[PDB]
Amino acid sequence: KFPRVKNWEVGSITYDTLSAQAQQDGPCTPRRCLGSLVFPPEQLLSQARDFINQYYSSIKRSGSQAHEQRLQEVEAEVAATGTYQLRESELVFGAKQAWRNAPRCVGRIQWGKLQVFDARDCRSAQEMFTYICNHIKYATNRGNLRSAITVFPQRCPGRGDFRIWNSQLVRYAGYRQQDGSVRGDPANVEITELCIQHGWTPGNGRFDVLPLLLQAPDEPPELFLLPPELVLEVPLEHPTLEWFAALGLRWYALPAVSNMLLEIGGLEFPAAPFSGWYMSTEIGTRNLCDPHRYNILEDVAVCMDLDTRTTSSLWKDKAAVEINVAVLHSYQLAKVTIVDHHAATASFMKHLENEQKARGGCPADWAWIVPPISGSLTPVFHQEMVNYFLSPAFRYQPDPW
Amino acid sequence: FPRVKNWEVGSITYDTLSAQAQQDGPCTPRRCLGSLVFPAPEQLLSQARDFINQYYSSIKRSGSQAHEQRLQEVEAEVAATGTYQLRESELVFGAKQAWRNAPRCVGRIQWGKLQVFDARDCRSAQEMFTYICNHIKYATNRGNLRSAITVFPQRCPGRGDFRIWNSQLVRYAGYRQQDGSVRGDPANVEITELCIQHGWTPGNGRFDVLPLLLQAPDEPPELFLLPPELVLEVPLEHPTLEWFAALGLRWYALPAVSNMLLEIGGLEFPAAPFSGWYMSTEIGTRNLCDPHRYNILEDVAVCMDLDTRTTSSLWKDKAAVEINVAVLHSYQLAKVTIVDHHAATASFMKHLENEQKARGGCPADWAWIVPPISGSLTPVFHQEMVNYFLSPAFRYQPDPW
Ligand code: HEM
Ligand code: HEM
Ligand SMILES: N=C(Nc1cccc(CNCCc2ccc(-c3ccccc3)cc2CN)c1)c1cncs1
Ligand SMILES: N=C(Nc1cccc(CNCCc2ccc(-c3ccccc3)cc2CN)c1)c1cncs1
Ligand SMILES: C[C@H](O)[C@H](O)[C@H]1CNc2nc(N)[nH]c(=O)c2N1
Ligand SMILES: C[C@H](O)[C@H](O)[C@H]1CNc2nc(N)[nH]c(=O)c2N1
Ligand SMILES: [Ca+2]
Ligand SMILES: [Ca+2]
Ligand SMILES: [Cl-]
Ligand SMILES: [Cl-]
Ligand SMILES: [Gd]
Ligand SMILES: [Zn+2]
Repeated sequence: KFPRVKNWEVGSITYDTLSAQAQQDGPCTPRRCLGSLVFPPEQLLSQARDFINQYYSSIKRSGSQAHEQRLQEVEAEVAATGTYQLRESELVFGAKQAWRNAPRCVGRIQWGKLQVFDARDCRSAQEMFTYICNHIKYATNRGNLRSAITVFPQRCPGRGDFRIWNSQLVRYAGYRQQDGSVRGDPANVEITELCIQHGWTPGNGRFDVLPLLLQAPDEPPELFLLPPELVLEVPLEHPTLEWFAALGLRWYALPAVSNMLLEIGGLEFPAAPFSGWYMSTEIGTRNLCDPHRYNILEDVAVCMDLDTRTTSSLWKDKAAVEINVAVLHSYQLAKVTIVDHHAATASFMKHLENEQKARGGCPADWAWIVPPISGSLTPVFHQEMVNYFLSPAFRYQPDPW
Repeated sequence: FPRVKNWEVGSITYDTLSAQAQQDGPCTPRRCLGSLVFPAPEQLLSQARDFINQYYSSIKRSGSQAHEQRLQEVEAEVAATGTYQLRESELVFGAKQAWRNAPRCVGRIQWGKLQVFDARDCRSAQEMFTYICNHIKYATNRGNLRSAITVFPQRCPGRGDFRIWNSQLVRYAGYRQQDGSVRGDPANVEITELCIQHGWTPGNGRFDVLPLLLQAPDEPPELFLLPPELVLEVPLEHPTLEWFAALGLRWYALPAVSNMLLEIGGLEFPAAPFSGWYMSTEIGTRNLCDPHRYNILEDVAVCMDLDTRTTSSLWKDKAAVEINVAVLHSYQLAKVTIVDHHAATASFMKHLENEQKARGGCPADWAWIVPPISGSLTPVFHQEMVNYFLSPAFRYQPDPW
């Protein structure tokens, strides 16, 4: 009943006893596995009680007098108002745990180091924009990136929601044509046409930084431009292919995801943007080489004078590696924090070891932990994993439109 | 029915075929175990009936008098004897269906092209060896590789099974060095020590072809030496790195898995070796660069004058790509069939499309279908997959010792 977990490189065996505490059900059944799919009152009280019990257990104040007082407080608040309020310390712990619980995050070695900005007093999109700019400023830190989350007011009944319509704080526009294709990032064609309708006059470049569509409850969203000095970017060059710089490729320093819902003790924060730093394959492999993203692989291979008319020359593999080399080199030259996929998967193995001792396992999504190049060259390829949902959690949520 | 999305193209299918899954997998709504490597006459009759229905469906004669008579014939034989015999045509169809149903096989575009050798009248380990040698001869075909399976007698009560103890017909010895290390292939250390145990004089090279341990019913295994002219091998060289040839690397032409159980209509064939041809990442990435296999990555990188002290030079990725290049170049030079991971995954995408039309789905294990290098450079990375167990099937089975 406790799954056996084997590492095939070393032969080590562990047992995931944590999977028993999985609060929610995932998409798989004994009949069929859907692990590869991207998108798989008294009720509030039971989740709220569960989280408080987690928190006090985690500070060794379990069952003490402060534990019961907080339990009765949430009872009264929910009866009085329909909801309740986290103490600032509970919010901090709950955000760290939602990161710690994210099965698809290879960066969780860092989970204990997260700057939490409490923006639960926010109202209006103008204040929203100020909190976000402070977050971006703090997290970018002149290239020495620091992990941070900003928590905007929770959802509650009768009232609208706070939403960041952009999937990330920094996104490059994507524009379609009468020739059908996209110039810029195809991933952002939708948010680009939304920003246009809500005021923004569009650029025409391959890396036009999008504005922010920030939404206060019930109010339509307001359009905000980001101070260019706030948005650190890294122009991409290669250490030995001197023509690589002339492709005009660039990427931004700060990955800051703004469209996920943070859930803590049954509360729901539809706007809680978090940022850390990049793993280099996210940029060099997925963002630049995916067929449905910038799709630059063949351009680079033509410049490397590779034989592209036969798959078996491995021209795709060679071009991809050099693009990832360029990313690592360009970020290091610019003194912007970045981690290559070998270092990051090595640290995730350590995190698996630490979590086994900390709580008897660790939820992990193999398909997302294994890097998209050089999979089996990294230790996580050889590591069996168990995926399950724990709360607090980061969850997907529907688009505000 | 599970909705299945391709994220490159945006296309969407529903896997209705999964609803027919017979046997249960390892996953539950509470936890996904999809990344784990190793997860009475009445049941026989329902399995036989289903298989007979499958056969008559395949030849577009469902509900025909021949269909009904054959069901009654199977029913009568099971009632009288507790088991039954396949018709030859059913054996051929069942072996092809078992390949078609194998979720971890990326080469299933070929599933209709399989030479089925019927060895169900085999009576001794010596006759086994003759049947195996003819298989290797046929399938190797002096490098123009042809897919084939040889089906030895089914399991039946009151008699031991036929078994091939070796995991493949052609395997390199793995000599347990006394330093706790291994000379040769570490995957084959167990079968190597059983070969010596049974009287084989061992070599000391890194690419010593193992002898076969063949088991006739109720008989200890017997040792048989493969004729050297029957075992086609490919010396490994690199098209532009001339020193690569001096590594002394080799691999064999013919991948012929011999330790899986073939299951058709509830009958079980514990010895049914099958062979096709290699996808190059199997040799170049896993067999040569896995840390727990030949583990040549660092040595090749040093010969390439790469900086092996920092991960961020991507020296592992660069050496791995050249080793895969050497494998593809060397097999092409030797005129031995091989497919690269780009072509194989593209053909697997056509197979998924064929199977969606033909059967409404296709069982597929994403973790095994995505190649171990350049995963997201291949189209299967972006394809959601549904994993489930259909029959006929190739199954893992316990080792005979
Ligand atoms: C600090 C260094 C970090 C690194 C190197 C890192 C790395 C990654 C990577 C490579 C992914 C896969 C993303 C994709 O493929 O689209 C991911 C996913 C994720 N990360 Fe981390 N991350 C870091 C920090 C954080 C932080 C601070 C949080 C939240 C507080 C976080 C929460 C998540 C979540 C929830 C996902 C899942 C997203 C999804 O399911 O789509 N990560 N991370
Ligand atoms: C025709 C060329 C073929 C190619 C290129 C191919 C490719 C592959 C590859 C690359 C794997 C993964 C192996 C590993 O990583 O250990 C695999 C697995 C598998 N193949 Fe194919 N294959 C071919 C033909 C066949 C044939 C003829 C059969 C049987 C009649 C077959 C049945 C299977 C099965 C059952 C597995 C699963 C093995 C396991 O779970 O350990 N394949 N195939
Ligand atoms: N290091 C980081 N990375 C990272 C972590 C979590 C989430 C993300 C962003 N995840 C993108 C998921 C995604 C990718 C492509 C497409 C897409 C859609 C249409 C066409 C083509 C592609 C859609 C989605 C969302 N479904 C990045 C960090 C971000 N914050 C702190 S650390
Ligand atoms: N193209 C082909 N390929 C292929 C298909 C199916 C199975 C295989 C062999 N799969 C080996 C799985 C494996 C890998 C490593 C280790 C191991 C064990 C201990 C130490 C180190 C490694 C053990 C196993 C088997 N459990 C190859 C073909 C084979 N027939 C026709 S086509
Ligand atoms: C279909 C498949 O689940 C999809 O391509 C996944 C696979 N693994 C991934 N892994 C990461 N880290 N990020 C991703 O977006 C994906 N995409
Ligand atoms: C732990 C993990 O399941 C294991 O390393 C798997 C992953 N995917 C694989 N894929 C293939 N084709 N072959 C393998 O042996 C494996 N091994
Ligand atoms: Ca037009
Ligand atoms: Ca008969
Ligand atoms: Cl990104
Ligand atoms: Cl192999
Ligand atoms: Gd040369
Ligand atoms: Zn599953």
